[PDB]
Amino acid sequence: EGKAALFSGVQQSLDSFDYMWIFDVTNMRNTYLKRIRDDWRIFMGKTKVMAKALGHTPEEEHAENVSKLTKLLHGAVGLLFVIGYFESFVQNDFARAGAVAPFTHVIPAGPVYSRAGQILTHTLEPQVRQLGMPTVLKNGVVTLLADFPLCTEGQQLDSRQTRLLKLFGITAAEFKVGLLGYYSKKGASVEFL
Amino acid sequence: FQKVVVIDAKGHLLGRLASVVAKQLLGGQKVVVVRCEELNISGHFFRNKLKYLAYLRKACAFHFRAPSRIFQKAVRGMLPHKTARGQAALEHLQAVEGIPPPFDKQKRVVVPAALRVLRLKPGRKYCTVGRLSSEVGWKYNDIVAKLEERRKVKSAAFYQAKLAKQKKIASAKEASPVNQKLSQFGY
Amino acid sequence: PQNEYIEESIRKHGRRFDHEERKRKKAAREAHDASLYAQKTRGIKAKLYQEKRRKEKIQMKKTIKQHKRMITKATFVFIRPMALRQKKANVTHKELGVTMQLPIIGVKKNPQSPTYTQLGVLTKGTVIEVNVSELKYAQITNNPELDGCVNALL
Amino acid sequence: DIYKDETLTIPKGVTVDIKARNVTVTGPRGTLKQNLRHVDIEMKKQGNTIKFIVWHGSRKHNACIRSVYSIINNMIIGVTQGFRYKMRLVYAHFPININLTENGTVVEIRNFLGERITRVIKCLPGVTVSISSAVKDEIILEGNSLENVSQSAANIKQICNVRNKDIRKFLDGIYVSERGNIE
Amino acid sequence: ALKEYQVVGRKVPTEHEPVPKLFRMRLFAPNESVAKSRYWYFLKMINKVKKATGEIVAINEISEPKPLKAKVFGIWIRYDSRSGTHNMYKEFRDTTRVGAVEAMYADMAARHRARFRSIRILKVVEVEKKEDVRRNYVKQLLNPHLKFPLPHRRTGVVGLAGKKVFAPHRPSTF
RNA sequence: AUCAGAAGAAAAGGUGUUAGUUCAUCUAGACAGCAGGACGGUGGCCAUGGAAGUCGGAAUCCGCUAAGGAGUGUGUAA
RNA sequence: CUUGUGGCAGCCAAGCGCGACGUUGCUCGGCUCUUCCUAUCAUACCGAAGCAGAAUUCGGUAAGCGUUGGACCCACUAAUAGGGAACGUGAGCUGGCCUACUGAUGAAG
Repeated sequence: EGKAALFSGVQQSLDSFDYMWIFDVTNMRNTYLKRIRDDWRIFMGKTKVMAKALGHTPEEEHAENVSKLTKLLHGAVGLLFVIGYFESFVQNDFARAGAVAPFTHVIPAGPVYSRAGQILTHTLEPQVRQLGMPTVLKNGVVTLLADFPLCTEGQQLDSRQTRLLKLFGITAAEFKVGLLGYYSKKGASVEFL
Repeated sequence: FQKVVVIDAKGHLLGRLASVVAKQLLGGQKVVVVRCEELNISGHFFRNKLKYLAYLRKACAFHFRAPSRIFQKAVRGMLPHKTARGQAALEHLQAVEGIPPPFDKQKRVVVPAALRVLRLKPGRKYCTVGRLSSEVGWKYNDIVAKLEERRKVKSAAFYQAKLAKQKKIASAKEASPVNQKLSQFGY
Repeated sequence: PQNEYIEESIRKHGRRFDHEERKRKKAAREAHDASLYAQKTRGIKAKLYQEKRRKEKIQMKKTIKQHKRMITKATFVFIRPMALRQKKANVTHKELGVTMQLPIIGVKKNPQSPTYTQLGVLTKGTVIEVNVSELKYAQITNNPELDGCVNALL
Repeated sequence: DIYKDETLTIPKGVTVDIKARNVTVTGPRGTLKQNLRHVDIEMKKQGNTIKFIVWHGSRKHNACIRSVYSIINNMIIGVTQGFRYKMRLVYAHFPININLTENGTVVEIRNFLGERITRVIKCLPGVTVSISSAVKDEIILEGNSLENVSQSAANIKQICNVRNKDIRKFLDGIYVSERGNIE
Repeated sequence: ALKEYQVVGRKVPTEHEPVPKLFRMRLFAPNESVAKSRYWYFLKMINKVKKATGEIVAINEISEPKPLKAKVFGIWIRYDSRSGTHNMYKEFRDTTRVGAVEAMYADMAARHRARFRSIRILKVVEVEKKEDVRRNYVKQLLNPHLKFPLPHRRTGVVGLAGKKVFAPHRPSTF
């Protein structure tokens, strides 16, 4: 039932007025998606479900030349009803796994700093067990036996690296959007630039 | 049906070998068993142990513990050992540990109807009588193993001398021109 | 020590380093342990396992669904023992649905035998008159000789 | 079901022979041999694939396939680059004295919670013990087989126990830190 | 050894009922006489036609039309147990219709300890389509690439002698 | 089957196994796995030293979506 | 055969008029002895429990070893466990021929 509703909403989104936006969600949290959608409806549901519901064949598809665009259409994208904000404004967000760390961030030994020295509250008692790093909670304060590098440049964001980055202030990410072409009602020219 | 036969007991089942042996003894055949340690019993090792600690618990009896004495007990239950027909059938059955010298030079036959591989589904739990009894009160597990290894050395050495000898007669067999007539008679 | 003395030691020194995964490990393998319990144990402690397993099973099913010449019988006042003699009965009112311990004013008739009725022997099904001022004849719905109490319904 | 196949991609190693239900696997690090008569299985070595096949097998025998596959993975990774087991020490009041003998094959621990026992552990062959100077109380357990290294870690853990006391008050002991390959 | 029996019969005609209807059954029985007994049992429990007012017009035996052609059989049956009613539907793959039922008697009395009188055969049908098959082992047996070593290796070649007590060599069995 | 097998307890329990029956999804990617999100009114209102979903008392509402339960536990005085 | 779960009356009540678990209702007798059982009093080893430690409680394996002196009591001790031998041992005990077992010789391959 939910999939059918998503397909129906996708058809309505395809029948929207203009601006032929292609963007639904990204690694950014729901708040960033809500903030982006505030200046406007972003909705994707299941990936490729809208393309499958529309149909690869041009006769089934409401748009024109959708057979080639179906393969191009992938990821969390959706219609909406701007260009400068998408091209320029890219809100920073904490990095996730699967990407490459822009640098080699390390954690100083001994007492740890929540802001990496930009302040370092020691009240995070459950964090000592939840960390799993070589840290000893002595005298009610977590003490690092040796320095641990969270990540390195050119290395994939590991699970431990991602977990440390979630608590730390590493916003090594920037939101991006895809507006290569526009499904104009009359022009019907969805460029692939 | 030779007067004296030797049954290798490695890999045979204690119950199904005994039933075959007990009948042959009553037929009058002098059956001698060798390598009684490597007999097998259906059921995991710890189970056959407990069924044996019941035997030791049963007391006034003489709980003979050596693997030969375990097999001899098995045969004594399939003979009419009260009567002089079975009392004279028990004394033909000589069950020994490993292979004493007067039998290691004799051909040892195996019972197809009671081998472990032909009678147990693959993967079934089983125990070895030699290992079991060595954990019940037997004290000669190690010595028979060392003695068996030594005989294996001599027996294997004996084969190599015989293997070359038969190879010479194998190489000289084709020299006979009667081989064509041998083929015509299928021999 | 004083007050919750083990609650600042945890506050100031830290937790047993390997307690949480041990308890997580225990909370996991207990599923296999529970089944192994029923397959090995025998006797009363195994019997105690049975109905207590079913108790939480049916209760779980409910929540997810919601998701010498002497008298050998008790008498009222052969030889009738004083201990066997009883004068108070926990007669339960039918319409009211309230069980109340009422004094045994008298026995109307004993269905067992007229001699028992004459002796005032309390037996199952016997009719006994009890005062209802604080709230009449009533029939004994139980056997006081075995239950140990005069259980009856109004 | 009548067939149940498992495939293994042979890493570098040197030899992965299955001669007579006995994997005498030789890798660049060294040679290790284990028995395989514990289960009745078809193990074929060909090319870069090792086929483990069950024919008309029960679920009891079917469960042995993945266990063997997990087993066979253990030493083949060990013989290639080795395995290292990192050990960490935690002491409450009495510091623990640790000594290494015959290049660490035997570990003796002393001064455990006031007790005066020279608890001696002859670690199983194929695993040796070393003390890391990079970080204090860090003990390195190097070997080519997880079940041997882990068992030694389990043994050193159980001999490092507390008796008739409260666990949540006493913290001294030895416990597993983490695993990993040598390289 | 069972046989296919097409059994056709009707009740005795009378002035009230001059033309009885010819009922037909395809039921299995080791002989002709058992086929009559099962017929009367099958029909009387259902249609309530009395034995003494019934005559049988023809007993025929149906040889398997294409015995050499491998087939998959669908067998609807009704188990009788302590409860006495179980809509069980088993499937067997073999060559002869009778042979499938034999195995069904073999399995029902082995897996479930059933009894010939208790079990009544409901309907036996051919399953010509692999899609119509519902059993994974039959589905796997119907695959294009069937291959397996001869199971129970000992059962092959067994011992191969008359009375081979005291074989002189170990058996390879491989 | 670590005391298998060759009507009395009897109602049921079993992550023991083999058959089945009735429902479910599933190349619109089934289950599991990891990878991430798992939001904002709002720390709803009483309740209290301290209760932010997670001591507790009635609902427990809403905007966003494919989805964030006035929250399922862990946890903290919070 | 017997062992550790009171009855009655209702509300529910998976289900098959009953209806399980829940819920309401107040209410002849004893000394010695021989063994044997574990349903363990202590001792051995474990688990859990606000277990600082000492000391304490429950539970698990455990019958190998013990489980008193004096008229319900009063002290030691680690404890002073429960039983059975169906008329415990009244043909060991009291009151209101042969076969066993222990020993001693013994002809004989």
